[PDB]
Amino acid sequence: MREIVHIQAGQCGNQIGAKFWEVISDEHGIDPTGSYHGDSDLQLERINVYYNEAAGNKYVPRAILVDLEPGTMDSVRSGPFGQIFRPDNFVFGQSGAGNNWAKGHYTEGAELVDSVLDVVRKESESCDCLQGFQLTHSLGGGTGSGMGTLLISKIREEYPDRIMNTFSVVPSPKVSDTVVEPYNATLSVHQLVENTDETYCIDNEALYDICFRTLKLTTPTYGDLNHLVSATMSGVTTCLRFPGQLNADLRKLAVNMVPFPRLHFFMPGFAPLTSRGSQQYRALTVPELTQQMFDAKNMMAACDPRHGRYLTVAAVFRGRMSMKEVDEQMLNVQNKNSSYFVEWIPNNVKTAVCDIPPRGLKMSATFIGNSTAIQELFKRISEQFTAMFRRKAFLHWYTGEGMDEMEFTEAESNMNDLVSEYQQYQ
Amino acid sequence: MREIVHIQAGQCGNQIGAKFWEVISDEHGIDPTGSYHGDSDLQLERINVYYNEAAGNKYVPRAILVDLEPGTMDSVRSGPFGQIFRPDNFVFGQSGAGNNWAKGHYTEGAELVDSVLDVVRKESESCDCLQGFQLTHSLGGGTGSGMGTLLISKIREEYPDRIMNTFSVVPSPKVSDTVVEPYNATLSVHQLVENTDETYCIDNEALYDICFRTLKLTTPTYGDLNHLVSATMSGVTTCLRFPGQLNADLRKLAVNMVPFPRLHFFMPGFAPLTSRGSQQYRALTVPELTQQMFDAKNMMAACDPRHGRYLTVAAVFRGRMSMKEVDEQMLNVQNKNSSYFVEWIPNNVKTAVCDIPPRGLKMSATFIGNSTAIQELFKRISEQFTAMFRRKAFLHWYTGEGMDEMEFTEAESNMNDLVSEYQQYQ
Amino acid sequence: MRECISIHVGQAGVQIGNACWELYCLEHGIQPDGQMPDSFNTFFSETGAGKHVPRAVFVDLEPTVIDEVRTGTYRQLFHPEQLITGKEDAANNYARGHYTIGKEIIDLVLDRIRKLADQCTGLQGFLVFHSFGGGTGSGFTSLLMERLSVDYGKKSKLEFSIYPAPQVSTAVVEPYNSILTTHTTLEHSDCAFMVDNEAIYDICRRNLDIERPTYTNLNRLISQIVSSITASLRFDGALNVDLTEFQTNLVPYPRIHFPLATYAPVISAEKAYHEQLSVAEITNACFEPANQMVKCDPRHGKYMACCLLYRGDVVPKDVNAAIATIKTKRSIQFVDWCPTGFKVGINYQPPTVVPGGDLAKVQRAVCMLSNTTAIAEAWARLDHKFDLMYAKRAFVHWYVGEGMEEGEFSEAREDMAALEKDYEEVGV
Amino acid sequence: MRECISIHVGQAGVQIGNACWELYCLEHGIQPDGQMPDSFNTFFSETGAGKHVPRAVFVDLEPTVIDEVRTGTYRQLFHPEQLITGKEDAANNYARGHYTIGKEIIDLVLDRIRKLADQCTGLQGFLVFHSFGGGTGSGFTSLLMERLSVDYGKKSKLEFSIYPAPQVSTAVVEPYNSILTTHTTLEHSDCAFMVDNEAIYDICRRNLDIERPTYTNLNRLISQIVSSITASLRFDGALNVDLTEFQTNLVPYPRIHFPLATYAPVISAEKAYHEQLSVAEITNACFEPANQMVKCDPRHGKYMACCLLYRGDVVPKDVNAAIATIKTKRSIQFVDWCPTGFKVGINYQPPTVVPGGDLAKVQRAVCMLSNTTAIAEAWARLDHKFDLMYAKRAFVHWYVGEGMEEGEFSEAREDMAALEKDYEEVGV
Ligand SMILES: Nc1nc2c(ncn2[C@@H]2O[C@H](COP(=O)(O)OP(=O)(O)OP(=O)(O)O)[C@@H](O)[C@H]2O)c(=O)[nH]1
Ligand SMILES: Nc1nc2c(ncn2[C@@H]2O[C@H](COP(=O)(O)OP(=O)(O)OP(=O)(O)O)[C@@H](O)[C@H]2O)c(=O)[nH]1
Ligand SMILES: Nc1nc2c(ncn2[C@@H]2O[C@H](COP(=O)(O)OP(=O)(O)O)[C@@H](O)[C@H]2O)c(=O)[nH]1
Ligand SMILES: Nc1nc2c(ncn2[C@@H]2O[C@H](COP(=O)(O)OP(=O)(O)O)[C@@H](O)[C@H]2O)c(=O)[nH]1
Ligand SMILES: [Mg+2]
Ligand SMILES: [Mg+2]
Repeated sequence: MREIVHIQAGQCGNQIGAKFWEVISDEHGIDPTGSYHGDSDLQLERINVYYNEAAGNKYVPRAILVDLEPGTMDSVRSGPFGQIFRPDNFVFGQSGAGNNWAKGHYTEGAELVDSVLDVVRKESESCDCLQGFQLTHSLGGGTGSGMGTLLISKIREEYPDRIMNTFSVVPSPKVSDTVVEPYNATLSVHQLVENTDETYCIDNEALYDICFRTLKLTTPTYGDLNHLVSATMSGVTTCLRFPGQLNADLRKLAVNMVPFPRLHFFMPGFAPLTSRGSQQYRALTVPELTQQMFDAKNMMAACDPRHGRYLTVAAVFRGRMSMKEVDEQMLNVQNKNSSYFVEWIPNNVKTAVCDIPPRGLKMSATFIGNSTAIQELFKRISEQFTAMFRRKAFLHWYTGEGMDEMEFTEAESNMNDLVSEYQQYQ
Repeated sequence: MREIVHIQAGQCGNQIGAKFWEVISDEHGIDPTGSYHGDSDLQLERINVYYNEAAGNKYVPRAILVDLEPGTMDSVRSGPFGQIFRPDNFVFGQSGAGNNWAKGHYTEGAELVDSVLDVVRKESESCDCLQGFQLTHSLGGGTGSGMGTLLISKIREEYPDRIMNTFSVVPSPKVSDTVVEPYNATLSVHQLVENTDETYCIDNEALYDICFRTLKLTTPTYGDLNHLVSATMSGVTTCLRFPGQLNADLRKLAVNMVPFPRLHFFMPGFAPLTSRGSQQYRALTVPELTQQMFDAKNMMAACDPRHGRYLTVAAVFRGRMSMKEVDEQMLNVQNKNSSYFVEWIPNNVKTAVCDIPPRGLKMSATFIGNSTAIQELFKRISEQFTAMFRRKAFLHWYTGEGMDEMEFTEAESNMNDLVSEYQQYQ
Repeated sequence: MRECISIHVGQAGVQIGNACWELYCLEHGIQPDGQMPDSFNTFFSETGAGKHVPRAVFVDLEPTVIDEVRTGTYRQLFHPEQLITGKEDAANNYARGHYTIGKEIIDLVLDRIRKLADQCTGLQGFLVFHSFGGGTGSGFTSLLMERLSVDYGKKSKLEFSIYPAPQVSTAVVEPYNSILTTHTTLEHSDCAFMVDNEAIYDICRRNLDIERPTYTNLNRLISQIVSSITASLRFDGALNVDLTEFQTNLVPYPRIHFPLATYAPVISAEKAYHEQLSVAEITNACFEPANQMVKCDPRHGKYMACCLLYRGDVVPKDVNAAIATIKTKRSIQFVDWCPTGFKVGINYQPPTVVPGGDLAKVQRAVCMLSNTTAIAEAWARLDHKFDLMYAKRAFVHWYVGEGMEEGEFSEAREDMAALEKDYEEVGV
Repeated sequence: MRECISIHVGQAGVQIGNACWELYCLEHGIQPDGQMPDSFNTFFSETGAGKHVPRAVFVDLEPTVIDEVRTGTYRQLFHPEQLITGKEDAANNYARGHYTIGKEIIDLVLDRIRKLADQCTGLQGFLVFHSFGGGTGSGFTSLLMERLSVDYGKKSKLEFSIYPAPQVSTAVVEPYNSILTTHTTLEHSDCAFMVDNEAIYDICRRNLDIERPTYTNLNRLISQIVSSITASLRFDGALNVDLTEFQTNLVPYPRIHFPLATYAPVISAEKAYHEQLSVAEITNACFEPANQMVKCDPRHGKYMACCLLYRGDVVPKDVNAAIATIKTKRSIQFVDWCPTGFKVGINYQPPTVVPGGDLAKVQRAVCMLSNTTAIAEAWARLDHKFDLMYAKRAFVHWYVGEGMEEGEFSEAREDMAALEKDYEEVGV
């Protein structure tokens, strides 16, 4: 009854989308050919939320893959589970954005956005009642940032009453991948603060921290980080696909977590996460899950939650569990750390419980936190942008594409206003 | 693609021409009948630069022989390799110059130069793209000096865009083979400074010194001197005939060696040169070659290079070698003797390497030096000319042929200007 | 003869309805497919031959919870038309439940209520199950009660609601929804029975010796309370009270119509052996604050009226003696202007226990319904939370975007303050 | 899908291209006859059946060097019309290369590039290999760059050039040609990768333990560098970087586009056994002055932008750790206005080794493209030599006789001074 469409932009977006679709197919018992092979009918009752029935009992994911270079598209086509995607959904260009926001937003993005919007319009018209849109992309790149921004703007113009979710990776604090990262990040945030409903900020350094300290992984690989992100993504929308005691869809989480429209930047977390040698040394119960949530070590954003205050918190639990334990433990964790919770919002925590746990686990849970410590990341990105723009470095690359310095100034001012607001409500 | 046409004038010119053609034929594997008998195809790839294909796989040299008496031409025709020359190329008179510049330039030269010019014009039109001309002659003789200068003037009128080289033997300081040597030498250099691109000065006593001290030759003969000169001549143009790592043709050497149009008088040298006994007591390496180059004993001009400064230096290496050694040793020899190198020209040395070494030798190299010390030779010739002209000695021999004393004064002034410039740049 | 209609709204109302109808089917011997191998006529309709269908309506703006009913064990029990489902939930938003999403489906539900009413000859009233904190269970419930009051009028309507707990709450915007729903439904509900999840959690942990009570246990206990209330209609007793008697005996003033329910005895099989469960001891247990089903302290309040529903092997004389003993106790107090504050009801059929349940089989039981001024404390804490949240205008834009107005917020605040003032004035 | 076209000009360019195409044929398993027993299409075209022809153009104004190609082992690999030869060499004369002899052959070369580009669908840009000191490699290369910029425009052009060395140089008139060609191709270049001869001599002598390096070893090393640069296009990896990304990440200002190249690890088989070649230490080795490919001092300069290209068994976490360790080091420094100074690209294909080569087979390799202000020192020594030579008007008549004017010398001097001023101003 409720439908979710998927969009993947850029190399990072495509890779996370591939991992997420593999995880979802594993959950629903669908083999890489599109034929259902599960046992429990619960895997099939709400399968339409992510899959389309295309005759012959074959299910095709409701996804659109977008990129300005064929490389990642070819890699995802040739890789595992690359067959199930519809060949018409692969919309790819030839030039490539070259890690430039202006190229992906103004030059090549303008050319490709018409075809991408046509495909997304056909997909949305094919469904009965879409819940909303979700997009995976990066804010440091040229294809991801600019193209996903233009796409979000176009859909928000077309479908104003639907939910827009994004799972975007923000630039890392310590070591950067691209030289021009701050420009793209600042412009992308400038557009996101207006054109989206909720954003989940992911940091690669946080994922490395998790994989090293918590998962005891000797040699982490990008596949593992995408695995963690996909686990979070599956955890968020679990109540739309399986029955439970207390159900919460995307709109419920939105109405519970964002008090003011510009304050919709969340940090996600997942539990449990244990190494190979450490499974035997813990009894998997609700106390351990809720302890693993409220911990800076387990956060997927490179921001310390104890440097600020939580505005709202959402905890989505999966598995057969007792509601009394959940409620009393949320109350207890609120009581013990009252210094980290905003005083003028009683009951900062919103709860939801789903009966079906992920395959292989008896219990699992997903944490979404709207804290004011994201001001640190925004502040440092703004500071780097100011340092670069002071000397007009790399400015001709963006200016030659038709961009103006006024756009840079507007983006800087908007980020400063947002950090001012986040400091104000602290 | 690039063709060189050879000219021989006078007794000395004809003798060195015969020796040089013998050496070249041996290098290219051509028997004294004109038929190819070598093994390596490299001998035949660029054989057109000196030989014409005259049907029936027979090659004839592209050379013109000139003299005012049949004696030397009869001798060269009767001697070894005399058959390969084309009979029509033998242009000779009957009178003879009698060691008089006027006869060779005005009286008999005027009559015979038209036929010589027709022959060279035919030869040049036969080739597709000529590099230039080279002349072998003497400045102390009557036929050689006058005819060589007149021919040089005529060709420079006819072909102004082509390189003009001369291998001229100058009157020598200690002993003199002719009483009237300075007069002919004076007029010869007067014409040479204006009508040539580069001239290589050869001195008989320098060759005698090399043969005695270096080659340990008890009884040197004109054949050995001409052999050394031919070795130098073949070394100069080796890059036009064989492949190499760094290639330098005549035009490259000119543009690298002559900084001002009047300063194109070089002093060539060759290495290695060892006797029969002394061949066992050294290892043939680049250090020994470059040591043999920069030595007054090994130079073919009767002028000490240490009495002046080197303007430019060209070192053409033959054989399979390492370029690192060549560059490092040129730098080293530049550094050690900074007092003998001009300060306002960095990198006085130009290098070039050819893969094919001369037959019999593993490695060899040729040195061309443009040094101020040639001022000593010019000053000596000028002083002798002034000493004889003060008393008007032997002046009627030259006056009766139609010459005027004004020409003598102009030539004396030209030497004075030349030596003044050479001293100035010191 | 006399019939009763049940309406279940929202997730909580629907799940409570499943528990209640399972208990009814167990009591009357009706199989899950609707057959049985005649006082049940007040709760089940007879269709065709040997098929009994409940007189119930199930409403929710999202399909999953009622899809569970349509797929579960009791799929054959319910008429497929009287299970109404929407496509989008209200998402914890009163405005969506009231205006934006509520109005699309209310007409079909009203049609279904009317159709259930045609088959009724002696309809006594309506029972509504819902939660104060939810989006649909607040907004759509309020809209439904307004339309019902407009349409039917004098027929009584009784409420069974999930009042938000003092310190244990699930949602964040609960104070907004609670204040708005009381403001809207104050004048349209004849009587409301509130229970609290925290109190039932405590009761299950202490008296039933359960470590991890779930929602199913709470629903089972609530169904026991409801069955105790309606046993007078569904059977024949020595001294019975119907739906109208509750309203005419529990509300002293129209605006103060908020009694709370209390059930006894709630013991497991382990402790049922070591107690001779007489009438006096269970009557005493009904008055103890730790046993009450709303987290609140009756010690700081005053009783205006009490209703007792005796079930099973009970005789009137022991009841009268227990009432006298309660009256002499100085620890509890009745307000001065109510010399008589007790309503007694006695029934013969003992309480049936579901197989696999947590309660043990008992000979006698009591369901207490009393009006106490201590509810003003919970009202005050709710209003304090509302004031704290509304001082910053947090989450207002969500409600405004769906068609609401801040003037409605102010009106609800003023009305709840007036209700608190009325409670205080009654107290003295 | 996407294609890259190579141009090789002059003796140095032709020989470097020979080494490069040998390495490409080895990497893609193409025999010297063009047959193989599909990502190679970016460098090789497919004609008929079982034949691959490189997308390259070889130009020289003298025939001997290209005659060696036409007679050598790879005579069957190249298309006979894409090996263009003149008759007369430029003779280290910029005027001859640019006007007198260049204009007779330029149109044929342009026609060949047009024919080659007609067969490409996703052409990325042009790679040109040439030498600064030669007459052809300066004059004709500048003419080609100008005409290419006029005709194609936005397509990127990259140069691999042989910088004149500080103390070891072959020709005499080299400063004239270098200054003139830099002045001419400043405005028509997108980025130029710079190498020097004695630098590679030192690397071969020290790290490779070779006593007498020749031109072949230098060309092999340059080939390895170019293959490392284009591996992102010719294969697939964890994180790829195309031609445009280099230009957009390494060039902060249009006139500052002279990064220097650096390769690691360059070690023989003797020392390969005694070193565990991981990511960290090769990353450090790429930053030391003794290993860079231009004889220059970076310790007295400031880095502006850094690009690292990893190949083989490399994981991103080790790359991140190595970059962090480099950043925390004080002995090297980054300019203030560039807080983020690194660009990372990772490829899966390990480097291939030629048979009989000097480098050993290694699991991982790094290509470093660094933009630093230290190039100003080499600039300054070049201007010192040019001014010292031009004070006496030496060799000027050679250039004037071919149609050049002394005003061009003055303009080149002024432009080079302006470039030095720009570098100095950016440095502070
Ligand atoms: N006693 C009891 N209370 C419940 C149960 N299920 C939900 N609740 C209460 O309902 C409150 C939230 O409202 P819901 O019923 O879940 O939501 P809703 O009424 O369907 O309204 P929506 O937000 O539109 O879904 C929670 O705070 C719970 O206290 C239940 O099974 N038993
Ligand atoms: N690294 C390297 N440098 C070379 C090579 N060949 C020539 N060079 C450089 O080129 C410079 C001289 O220019 P050349 O390439 O020889 O001549 P050109 O570029 O063809 O121009 P012309 O003088 O007209 O022939 C020398 O100083 C060398 O440093 C080579 O194979 N490898
Ligand atoms: N988590 C994660 N991050 C990635 C992945 N691939 C790239 N990234 C990040 O994305 C950034 C590069 O942006 P990119 O998507 O390549 O630019 P684009 O091609 O223009 O969209 C880098 O900072 C990487 O850290 C991936 O597979 N997983
Ligand atoms: N090196 C060398 N010099 C010669 C040879 N024959 C003559 N000479 C020199 O030439 C001079 C004689 O001039 P000559 O050629 O006979 O006069 P011409 O007949 O007018 O050309 C003498 O000074 C000799 O030193 C020779 O075979 N080799
Ligand atoms: Mg609900
Ligand atoms: Mg050359």
